[PDB]
Amino acid sequence: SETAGKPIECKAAIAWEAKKPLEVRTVTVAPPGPGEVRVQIKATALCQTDAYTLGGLDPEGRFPCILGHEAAGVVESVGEGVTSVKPGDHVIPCYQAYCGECKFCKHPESNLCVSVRAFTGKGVMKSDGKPRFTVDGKPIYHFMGTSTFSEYTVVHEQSVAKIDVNAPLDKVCLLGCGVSTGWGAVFNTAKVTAGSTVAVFGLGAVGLAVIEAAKRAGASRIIAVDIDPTKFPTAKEFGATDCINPKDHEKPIQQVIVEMTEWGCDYTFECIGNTAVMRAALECAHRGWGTSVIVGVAAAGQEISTRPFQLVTGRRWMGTAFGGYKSRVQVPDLVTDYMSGATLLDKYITHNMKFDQINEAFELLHAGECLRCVLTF
Amino acid sequence: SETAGKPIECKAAIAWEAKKPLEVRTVTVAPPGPGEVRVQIKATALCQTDAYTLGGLDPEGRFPCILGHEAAGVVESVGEGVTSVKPGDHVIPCYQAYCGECKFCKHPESNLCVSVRAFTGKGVMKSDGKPRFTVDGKPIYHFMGTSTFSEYTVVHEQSVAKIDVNAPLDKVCLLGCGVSTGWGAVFNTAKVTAGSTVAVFGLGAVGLAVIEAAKRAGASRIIAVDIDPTKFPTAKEFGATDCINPKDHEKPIQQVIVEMTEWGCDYTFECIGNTAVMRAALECAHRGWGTSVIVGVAAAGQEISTRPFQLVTGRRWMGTAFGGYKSRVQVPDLVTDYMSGATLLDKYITHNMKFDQINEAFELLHAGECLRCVLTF
Ligand SMILES: NC(=O)c1ccc[n+]([C@@H]2O[C@H](COP(=O)([O-])OP(=O)(O)OC[C@H]3O[C@@H](n4cnc5c(N)ncnc54)[C@H](O)[C@@H]3O)[C@@H](O)[C@H]2O)c1
Ligand SMILES: NC(=O)c1ccc[n+]([C@@H]2O[C@H](COP(=O)([O-])OP(=O)(O)OC[C@H]3O[C@@H](n4cnc5c(N)ncnc54)[C@H](O)[C@@H]3O)[C@@H](O)[C@H]2O)c1
Ligand SMILES: [Zn+2]
Ligand SMILES: [Zn+2]
Ligand SMILES: [Zn+2]
Ligand SMILES: [Zn+2]
Repeated sequence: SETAGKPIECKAAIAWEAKKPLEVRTVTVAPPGPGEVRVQIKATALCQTDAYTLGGLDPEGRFPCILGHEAAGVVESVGEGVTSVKPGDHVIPCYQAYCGECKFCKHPESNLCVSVRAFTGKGVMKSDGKPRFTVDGKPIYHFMGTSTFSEYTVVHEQSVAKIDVNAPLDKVCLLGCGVSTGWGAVFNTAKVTAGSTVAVFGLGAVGLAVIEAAKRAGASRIIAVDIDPTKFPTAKEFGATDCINPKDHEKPIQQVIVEMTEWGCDYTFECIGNTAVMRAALECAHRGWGTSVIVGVAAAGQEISTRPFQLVTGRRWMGTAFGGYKSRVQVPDLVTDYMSGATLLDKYITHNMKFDQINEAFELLHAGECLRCVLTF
Repeated sequence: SETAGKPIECKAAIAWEAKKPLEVRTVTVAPPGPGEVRVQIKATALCQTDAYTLGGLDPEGRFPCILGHEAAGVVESVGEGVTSVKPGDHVIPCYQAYCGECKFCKHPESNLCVSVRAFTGKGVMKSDGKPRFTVDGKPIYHFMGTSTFSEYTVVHEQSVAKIDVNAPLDKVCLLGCGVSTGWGAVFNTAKVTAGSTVAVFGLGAVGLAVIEAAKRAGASRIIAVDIDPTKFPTAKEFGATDCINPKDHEKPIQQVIVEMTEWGCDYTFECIGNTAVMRAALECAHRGWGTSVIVGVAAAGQEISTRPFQLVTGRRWMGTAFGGYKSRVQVPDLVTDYMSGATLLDKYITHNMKFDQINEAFELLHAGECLRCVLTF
């Protein structure tokens, strides 16, 4: 390699402080250390988690940072000990890591690895506690263990899923978070049953992923709910048999859904991050056995509430992180399902744009006119 | 039978108004209308559910009425159409019905029959909207579908479980409420796996049934929590391995449990009815997969709260009504298990008194002098 062992200069989008546009300038990326992988991103998408940390909402937010966490790339070099991947391999960097040995990687019903989360959340690396980006000798900090807003990034060995070398990296960059989450929420968390009734709250990428997996699961009725009727026709494509605007009704949205279905829906998914809607989705879960899965991320410190009656009479409140998928073992599986023509992964992307335009991708987001925009360099 | 079709003059305990003593006088019990069943009560027990309504704290309350809902007895006569039982059958009248045909009886995960609840909730019979007790002509209303504080009572067919002729009626009366709830919380709602860790909050009858079942499910560790440490000996007898008093500790009780285990207990049970503890029980359920079952009924107007993060990071909130036991189907199955010699059911009875002393039995309940007090005629 020209590059291996050497630092690397490349074009990144740096966030200097919150609530403020991104600076597409140049960055130096250190060589990878023990148990690390330097990845060359080739495509990367925008997620609402990214705009949320840009808004000063994250308590653990650490500026300056390189945002970005939905991406695919190519291994460029690895540090010492790294036997899982080798330069040339095609990868998806995963904010949710996989160790194989900790308590949660072993339990069949979780994926909340504790391998490296102590450090990715502070923005640094495990080998020496310091980050790996630099701008004029001053450190830039990592976000969510990935930082896919640079041409090259360095990530923990536990965070790289190796994928089929023949998958289009400008499509499966979506499998690195948002779309996987909505899929797993149905398949792993809720385990949606054939013939069930589903109600999804919020028809963004995640929301539509839920609706997709719900059809693939045999849902006999999928109710979609958004305060944006211009999301309905795409939602009916992905499989929604019903579309509801809460503003079109007086009764609270929960009582509305309980009315169309008599008792509620077998499964309800909240893909917004609003605690009022969360409580609402629980309360239109079906009496006696309904499940509500909280998918979205709320403002830190904000609370959800309901009446204990809603659970003493049969509903179940749960959540999901990255759809419950065990990243490294199972993200290669999602690529495989993609490569068998089984998903609608292609329909999720609405805009391909170049990385110099990152800041206008954020304004196309903040207005909800796209679902997902893949950026290439 | 000398009493089929006639009214019966029997001894009973009438709640004339809230917050006064009951009156042990004679009452007139109509014969069973269609689909109804008249039952000679041979033993009956007290619950604090009876006290809370007698105390004037029920919004659903209706006076005068005849409380009592944990009993066992013998069919005296049956109304028109009734084939499931016959005179001489031994029965447990359950406050939770089983009709076999509503959409909750045909579902594996519920026991919340809707066939008669609209009429029992108002102390009447479904067949004509009216009660079946009278004094001097004026009507006395039912309680919970059962009204077991009377030598004879009239109940809905859907409410009558047919049990072994060899069970001692002065022990299985417990199976119509509190013990079943606690057991069913473990076996049906949580399904505690062998080897796992449990915390129980509240060491009354329900909480002890939770411990008992948790030991029998094979739980490696059972943590009992209560602010009255004088319940720790008996809790230990039922299979506990630790005892916590939240007042001994200078941090939130959910921190104590989460520190005694590394990440919380795999299952937690709230057996009090106190929404703050409800949240504590949820927040000390194991990260990633923990399950919290609300078993206690909160004061009306209270609300459970947590941060949505708690659910996203893998905890599941749920609850249970009568242990999710499909009453008429499975209460016979619990009576059979009892007689196999597999349960500690006899150990929940702390006193045996005469029906004339129902009021001293109610003063014992108010002080904790009493797990379950059983009355006979
Ligand atoms: N749990 C996880 O592992 C995980 C992973 C990825 C994303 N997320 C969270 O999922 C949420 C959604 O992800 P996205 O990328 O789909 O967001 P997105 O913003 O594309 O979708 C937002 C949708 O919410 C709708 N909405 C807003 N308020 C509403 C209301 N009151 N009633 C009905 N609809 C309403 C908007 O109209 C819009 O369509 C985000 O909060 C993100 O943080 C969670
Ligand atoms: N879900 C159902 O179908 C069903 C059926 C029957 C009863 N229940 C509910 O179960 C609950 C209890 O049943 P019981 O027979 O155990 O009642 P009980 O009153 O004997 O038990 C009360 C216990 O709670 C403990 N307690 C009170 N505040 C506490 C705190 N802050 N922290 C820790 N411990 C505390 C007391 O010390 C006492 O031991 C009731 O609220 C009742 O509504 C539910
Ligand atoms: Zn995301
Ligand atoms: Zn791990
Ligand atoms: Zn009771
Ligand atoms: Zn029914």
